[PDB]
Amino acid sequence: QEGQRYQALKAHAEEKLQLANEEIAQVRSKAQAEALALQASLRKEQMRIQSLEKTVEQKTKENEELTRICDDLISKMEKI
Amino acid sequence: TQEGQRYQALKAHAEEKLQLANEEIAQVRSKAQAEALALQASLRKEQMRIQSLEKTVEQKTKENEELTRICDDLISKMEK
Repeated sequence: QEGQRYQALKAHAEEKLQLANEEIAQVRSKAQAEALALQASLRKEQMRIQSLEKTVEQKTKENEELTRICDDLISKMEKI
Repeated sequence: TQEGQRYQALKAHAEEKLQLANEEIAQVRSKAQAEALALQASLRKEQMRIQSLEKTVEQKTKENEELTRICDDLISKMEK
């Protein structure tokens, strides 16, 4: 019959489709996972960036303050 | 035959469904890898700027170290 051909093929077509849907789920999942991982690593790096920038601002402040204090000391020693 | 028309329409439905599934898979992998490599580019950028900032931090740490040192010297001379 044509019934025969069509069914015998129907089994296999069905298998291929279910396989395809499993892989759809796989790839959706994996994609979200990578998105999360990468966004996290990223904003953590940005966090270290702003941290280091502030450590720099503060190092700078520390050296104008050191200069202020020792130059004040020196100025006062000169008026003795 | 018309039974052939029916089986043609049926099979067309099965393989169009399959086509759409594989298209979904393709789309997801495409989008995912695209965004992934953009984000990894960004990560790269940030890690190298981090390295630079670390350099500046060490540099200023040393400078302040020196200023502090010689100030402490002047002081210690003026103590006794």
